[PDB]
Amino acid sequence: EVQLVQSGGGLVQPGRSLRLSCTASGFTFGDYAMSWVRQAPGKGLEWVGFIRSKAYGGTTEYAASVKGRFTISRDDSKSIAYLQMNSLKTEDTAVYYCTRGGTLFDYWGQGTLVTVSSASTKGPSVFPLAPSSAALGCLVKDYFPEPVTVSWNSGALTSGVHTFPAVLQSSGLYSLSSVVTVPSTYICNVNHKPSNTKVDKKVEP
Amino acid sequence: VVALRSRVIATMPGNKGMASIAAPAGEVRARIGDRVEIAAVNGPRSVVV
Amino acid sequence: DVVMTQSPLSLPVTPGEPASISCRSSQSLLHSNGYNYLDWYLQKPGQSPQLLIYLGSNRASGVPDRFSGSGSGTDFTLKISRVEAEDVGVYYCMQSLQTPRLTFGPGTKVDIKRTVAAPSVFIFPPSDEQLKSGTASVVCLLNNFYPRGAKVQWKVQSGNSQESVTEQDSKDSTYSLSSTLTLSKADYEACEVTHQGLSSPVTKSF
Amino acid sequence: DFHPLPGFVPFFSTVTGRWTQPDELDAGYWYRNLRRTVRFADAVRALA
Repeated sequence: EVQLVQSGGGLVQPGRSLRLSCTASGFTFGDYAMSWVRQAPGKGLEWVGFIRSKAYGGTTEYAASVKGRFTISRDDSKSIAYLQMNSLKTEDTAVYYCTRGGTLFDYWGQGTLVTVSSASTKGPSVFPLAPSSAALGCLVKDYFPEPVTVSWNSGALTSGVHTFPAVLQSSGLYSLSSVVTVPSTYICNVNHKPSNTKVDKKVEP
Repeated sequence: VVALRSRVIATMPGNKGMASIAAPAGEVRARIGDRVEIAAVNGPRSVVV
Repeated sequence: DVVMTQSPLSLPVTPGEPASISCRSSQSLLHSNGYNYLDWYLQKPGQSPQLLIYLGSNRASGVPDRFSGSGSGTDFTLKISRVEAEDVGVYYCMQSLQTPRLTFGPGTKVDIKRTVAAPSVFIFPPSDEQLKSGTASVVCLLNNFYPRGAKVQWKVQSGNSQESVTEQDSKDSTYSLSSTLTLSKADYEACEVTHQGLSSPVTKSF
Repeated sequence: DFHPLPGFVPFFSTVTGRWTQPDELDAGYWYRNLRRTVRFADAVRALA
């Protein structure tokens, strides 16, 4: 069978280089033309560019937004595709896809988080949510990176629970709000794995 | 709940072991309390006390 | 010029019913070879997408034959015989006639069909300890509304609110919205939805 | 606490006569489990 598994995720700030490799196995690599797509978080995807097969030879197309920045190379003996980041900026914060064809993206890898953020790993500012008189919640402000899971009653309450997605503010930090909707003084906990900042909160109106 | 159960069995187990006596079910059901209460009545052949 | 390709967006599908998605093309995608040049893709929420139909009608392998499609020279129709619980995601009507391949289309986020619910507008003033921490975030929480066709207004105007919608759950088949109004210190001294669930605007402030 | 919690598969509490009560949530649950006889004869008759 076939697998275009990727590798090279990481956390970077704009202005440097990153590595993306696509492992090819189960087929002749020189027959298909490698392409690369980028998926912005929460919205639609966008073709980064592609390289043509060696037997064809051809050239390399990239998107109009990545001219002079990204290059793609290919090889048969080692059968690993290359997408190169150079001079990264904010819009590159997205999960990239390795696609198996110039015009027919007939196969798709799992995707690697290529994050170009202006923040570094820090601890979160958990803020509660006072009900009017209802639903009770607790904001998770200023955390980086995403790695966060939020449970209610320390993983005891599961009905009506939310983890709001990552929120993109201009500072490079993220925001999450977990809420439960049930009339009644609850426990919500946020665990940031990279920072080991274990926050427990008590909320009252 | 776990603390309660552990405390109940730890603070005072007593000296009551398990034994079987040959008594009829309804006959042995009359033994209530007084540290002689049945633990599991099982017909008229033999009953857990 | 660039082919204008806009499939009809927002096609909810409930398990066990026949649906059908169309698509648009500015000029004909039917080439001289007698074959159409549009591809059909479904985007997994959470992992990688897969191929549904190429040539406009020719189905790909691996996927079940339920994904049927056809079309005219311009009009196209990925005509899906039925949907199930796993048949939820974002359909992309990507035409393949003039590379470069940058635009896949806005994409058709599709979901489980259900009757229109009542959007639960929950106004939430920010915590006071946040106000002494240097920030302020009032959230007009919206829960259990469907479909997603509402935006939270901010009066007394808007512009500092962000958009943080999730995907669909299983047993409830509803949605919730998060309007986070990032605020500053001195300007702390009302939120609205225009969802189909109701008609008149419902006003509640902090 | 006075807030909702979820559950799991229902068991059959057999202390009172046979296995008829799903579970006793009273404060004397441990008391009746340790003092009140299971009355297993009826319980095992209904089991069989």
